[PDB]
Amino acid sequence: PGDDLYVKDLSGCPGYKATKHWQTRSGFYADLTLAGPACNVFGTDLPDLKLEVEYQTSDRLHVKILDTNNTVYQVPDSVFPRPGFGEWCSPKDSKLKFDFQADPFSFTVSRTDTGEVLFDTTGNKLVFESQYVYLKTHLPQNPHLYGLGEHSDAFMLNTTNYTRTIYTRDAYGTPQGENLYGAHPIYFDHRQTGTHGVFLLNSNGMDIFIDNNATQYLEYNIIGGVLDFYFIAGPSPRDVAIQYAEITQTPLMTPYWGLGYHQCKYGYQDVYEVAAVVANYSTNNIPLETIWTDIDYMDRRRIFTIDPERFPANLYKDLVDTIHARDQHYIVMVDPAVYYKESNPALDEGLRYDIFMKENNGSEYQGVVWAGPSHFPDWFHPDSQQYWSEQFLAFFDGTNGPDIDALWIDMNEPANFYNRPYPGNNTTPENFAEVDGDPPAAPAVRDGPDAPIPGFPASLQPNWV
Amino acid sequence: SRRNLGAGHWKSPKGKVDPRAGWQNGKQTGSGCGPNECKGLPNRHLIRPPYMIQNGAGPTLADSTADTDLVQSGGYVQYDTHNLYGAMMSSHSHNAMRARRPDDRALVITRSTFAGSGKDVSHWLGDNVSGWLWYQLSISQILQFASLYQIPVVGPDVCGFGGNVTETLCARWATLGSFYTFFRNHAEIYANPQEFYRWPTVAQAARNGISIRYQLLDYIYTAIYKQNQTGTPALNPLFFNYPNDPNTYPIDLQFFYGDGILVSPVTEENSTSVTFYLPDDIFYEWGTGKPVRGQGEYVSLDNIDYTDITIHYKGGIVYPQRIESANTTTALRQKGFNIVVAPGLDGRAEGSLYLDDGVSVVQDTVSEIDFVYENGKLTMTGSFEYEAGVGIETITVLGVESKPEGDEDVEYDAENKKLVKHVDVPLTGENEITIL
Ligand SMILES: *[C@@H]1O[C@H](CO)[C@@H](O[C@@H]2O[C@H](CO)[C@@H](O[C@@H]3O[C@H](CO)[C@@H](O)[C@H](O)[C@@H]3O)[C@H](O)[C@H]2NC(C)=O)[C@H](O)[C@H]1NC(C)=O
Ligand SMILES: *[C@@H]1O[C@H](CO)[C@@H](O[C@@H]2O[C@H](CO)[C@@H](O)[C@H](O)[C@H]2NC(C)=O)[C@H](O)[C@H]1NC(C)=O
Ligand SMILES: OC[C@H]1O[C@H](O[C@H]2O[C@H](CO)[C@@H](O)[C@H](O)[C@H]2O)[C@H](O)[C@@H](O)[C@@H]1O
Ligand SMILES: OC[C@H]1O[C@H](O[C@H]2O[C@H](CO)[C@@H](O)[C@H](O)[C@H]2O)[C@H](O)[C@@H](O)[C@@H]1O
Ligand SMILES: *[C@@H]1O[C@H](CO)[C@@H](O)[C@H](O)[C@H]1NC(C)=O
Ligand SMILES: *[C@@H]1O[C@H](CO)[C@@H](O)[C@H](O)[C@H]1NC(C)=O
Ligand SMILES: *[C@@H]1O[C@H](CO)[C@@H](O)[C@H](O)[C@H]1NC(C)=O
Ligand SMILES: *[C@@H]1O[C@H](CO)[C@@H](O)[C@H](O)[C@H]1NC(C)=O
Ligand SMILES: *[C@@H]1O[C@H](CO)[C@@H](O)[C@H](O)[C@H]1NC(C)=O
Ligand SMILES: *[C@@H]1O[C@H](CO)[C@@H](O)[C@H](O)[C@H]1NC(C)=O
Ligand SMILES: *[C@@H]1O[C@H](CO)[C@@H](O)[C@H](O)[C@H]1NC(C)=O
Ligand SMILES: OC[C@H]1O[C@H](O)[C@H](O)[C@@H](O)[C@@H]1O
Ligand code: NA
Repeated sequence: PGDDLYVKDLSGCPGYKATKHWQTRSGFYADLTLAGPACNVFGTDLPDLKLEVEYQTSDRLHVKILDTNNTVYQVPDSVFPRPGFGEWCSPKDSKLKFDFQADPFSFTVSRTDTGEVLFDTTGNKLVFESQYVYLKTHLPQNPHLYGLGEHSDAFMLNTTNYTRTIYTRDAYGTPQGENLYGAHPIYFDHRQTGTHGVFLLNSNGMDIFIDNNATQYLEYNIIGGVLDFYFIAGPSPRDVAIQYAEITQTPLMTPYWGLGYHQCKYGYQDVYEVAAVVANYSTNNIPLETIWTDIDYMDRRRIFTIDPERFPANLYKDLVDTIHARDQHYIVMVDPAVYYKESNPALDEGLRYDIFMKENNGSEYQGVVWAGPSHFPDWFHPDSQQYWSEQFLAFFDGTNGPDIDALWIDMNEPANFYNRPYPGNNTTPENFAEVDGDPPAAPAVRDGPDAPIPGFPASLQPNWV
Repeated sequence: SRRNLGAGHWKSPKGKVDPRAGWQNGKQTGSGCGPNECKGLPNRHLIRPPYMIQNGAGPTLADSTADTDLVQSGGYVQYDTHNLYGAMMSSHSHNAMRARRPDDRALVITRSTFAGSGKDVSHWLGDNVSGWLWYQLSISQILQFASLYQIPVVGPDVCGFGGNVTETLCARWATLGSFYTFFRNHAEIYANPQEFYRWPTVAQAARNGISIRYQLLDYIYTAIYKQNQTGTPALNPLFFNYPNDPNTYPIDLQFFYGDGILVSPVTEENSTSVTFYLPDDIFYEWGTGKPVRGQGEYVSLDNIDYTDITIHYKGGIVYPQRIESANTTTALRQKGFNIVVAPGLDGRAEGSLYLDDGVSVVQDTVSEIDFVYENGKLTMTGSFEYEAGVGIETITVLGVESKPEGDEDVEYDAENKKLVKHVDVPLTGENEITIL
């Protein structure tokens, strides 16, 4: 990767200055221009920017720094519907107050009641480039920061020489001090005087660095997009949570049975092992609500298929019927990788709807995951939803596949073994698959379970009946 | 039908939505971006950019994922929307699950997410390892999702995905696992079997943990509903409950299951002792209900059996519990209620109980029940539209210093300062019950 974060020199970057500024009933606005010659340290310095400050509610302040002609990437409205429709707040009626210096350009977010500074870029360069956006805030000595995951570090973030990298990746062992599967650019700032929240609505890769070199600070190193901030005032920890839920939208409600205990394993080789696990829980008087199956159910790890030897439709139906008859539930794994080397419903319908991510030359993008050489759906394609829905409707019907009660989604980063390293280990998809073992040989077909399964049909223990 | 009868009591204030004000940005979208706008600048290095992030996967943005130069429908490039691929698959899968069962809430446990994914999908913390470190950091991670990221249903692989788990670590994980909003044992293909029945100690540790969990299932179901309603979190760091106590600020080896249940697991490998912080408040031991006065100081318990976990009730809260656990949640819903009153320092207690059909996305009938206890009296207000076919069988009041005069339908445990009052109160309408 390198050490760009640690050895970067921004001393030659000129920052910005506000050429003109106007106020509205619930807003502050300013045109920003380079205060000097471009540094172009990590791409091309944008000559001109817009500052947009919306007091949306008394709780939520929107501070947005973007380009002037709406070309820089912004998170689609599709994916993250924005808050503040029909909402506006007179500045003096807001818990948070926005202040700015014109030259050099910096801004402060403060508490309207106490005057306490929550976020302060005073004395720190704004750098806004094609492929690099840098903003740095002062913080109090020994601050208490939470979030900016998904991470596996201390809940209260390290404050000295702490790198926090947000970029979704398949990170086996969920390693500490490394970017993991999810991306949540929200931090809670907890103080004796109250709690507040700082949300960056940016889906680009970024290195956040928290350190106390001279004074305490937090900096964003973002490789694209705009500085799209929501400040939320709390002042209680729950208030910040509630206010952040106004932005994300409140979470969907869960089924009651879902709170029951779930059993899964990667390696459950056939319908016989799944049955035996369920019965062994009941025999040993340990409650079990839901039994799962990983990639083992599939035909040679191909999505929307069943192993016709180890998960044959008839015995798969008998398994799911007995699970349901005992008032238990069944969940199985699905992944985005669609095998393209042989015909299968997901590939065939995939090509027909034409919903696969494509190369410049227009041919479908090639990777390798568990089935072998694979394509990846384009979720932006306007037929991607119908393709996906119809796949589910055709497969999880209790005939072609199991009538599941809930879904497990894995390797949706997306995971692509082929790029180990990029590009494609300097070989073809077919050769990488063979060497890497995608798919591996399933274990030898069994006559049935290794012991009788009390409470399950004869069909799931033919070697014991 | 979809009447949603008796709902809306716990929603937060809907801010003044002046419709003709529209967006302040003056545009037709919240982004201020038209449908052919904000797609990204051209002439960019999309595989290996000029500033490269500390990517653990490798030297490019493409290592162990999809090439970051790929142009998607609408002109979006993977460089920009990569962090949303997890979220957008998850969204598409949710809708697909809804297509095949349109009336049911779709439960989706997904790996990769982005901010806002809470609104349509739940999370598991991916491929951890059967080690004490992954058990330790699990609490940092559930708090991240439930408390910060608005994804309240979250858990790791209980007893660890990779490696071979020991009897002791799995017994420990089984008890801690019982206080995750998502509770799931999962393991790697070359890992030895680690179902709870494989070890007697792990099996009994599970029986203990699942029993407590299932007693509190409606309690956590209510917390997740309130989060669904207002965004108030179903798991709370200690500082969420004690914001003015700096000792709680860095604590990530304890958490609140809902608002009131303090989970203080044994964290140290091959140990039966735990050092844990009790805030300056009244607490009550789980099961016994024995008062424990926290002093805003660390306390040390020794001889914590590998089948056991230290759990306290926070004072000032009413805990609605199923009188018993059961082998299925279908059986659990047929058990009566034990309303456990844990008075605060002011002798008062507050708590809610949400009841519905447990499955439907838009309920026909709901019971949004509020409980208030003060001056020996339990008041039950709210809505009661859901036919539960079960009522309150016991009202337990904790911190009763002395046995009361009358001995009508009341047991007093003098050792544990606990009163139990036998009753038969249906959840069909508001009610008042005198205990003391
Ligand atoms: C609690 O969870 C429920 C679902 O379990 C959430 O339901 C969500 O409700 C909203 C609005 O009713 C749905 O959004 C959309 O509204 C537009 C109206 O302009 C409509 O045309 C769309 O078809 C859609 O209904 C949203 O889809 C739905 N979510 C799910 C997963 O079904 C609810 O918002 C949560 N919060 C509360 C306070 O209930
Ligand atoms: C379920 O439990 C049974 C015991 O009730 C296990 O059966 C034993 O399996 C081993 C081999 O793994 C045999 O050597 C024993 O003879 C079996 N015992 C009996 C009494 O039949 C079975 O393996 C367990 N299965 C699962 C999936 O946990
Ligand atoms: O090489 C990536 C990882 O592959 C395996 O794990 C993946 O596949 C399993 C079966 O589908 C899933 O259970 C798991 O969640 C996936 O990440 C392998 O077991 C890991 O060790 C690899 O790192
Ligand atoms: O095994 C059934 C019982 O499980 C719980 O109780 C056990 O686990 C607790 C937590 O470690 C211990 O405090 C207690 O001593 C154990 O017996 C549950 O609380 C009981 O209601 C169940 O009967
Ligand atoms: C938009 O502005 C950028 C600088 O941020 C410039 O490179 C580009 O050519 C402009 N395009 C139009 C159509 O004005
Ligand atoms: C910062 O911490 C990392 C490990 O987290 C360490 O490798 C490095 O030496 C530290 N940097 C400095 C400048 O001390
Ligand atoms: C956070 O600080 C702790 C304690 O000094 C240290 O063990 C850990 O390496 C730090 N983490 C990172 C990612 O720097
Ligand atoms: C649960 O216990 C009941 C009552 O003994 C029994 O009818 C049922 O089959 C059991 N189910 C499971 C999954 O243990
Ligand atoms: C299309 O371009 C990709 C990217 O270099 C290449 O791997 C593939 O072989 C090309 N296919 C055709 C048919 O030209
Ligand atoms: C990757 O390439 C190297 C040669 O550069 C080879 O030794 C290795 O076996 C390859 N592995 C796969 C899975 O392609
Ligand atoms: C677990 O131990 C067994 C032997 O008991 C061994 O065959 C296996 O390789 C080990 N698995 C892992 C993941 O270390
Ligand atoms: O095909 C499977 C589906 O069939 C029916 O549509 C049922 O309503 C649904 O519960 C089931 O999952
Ligand atoms: Na394991």
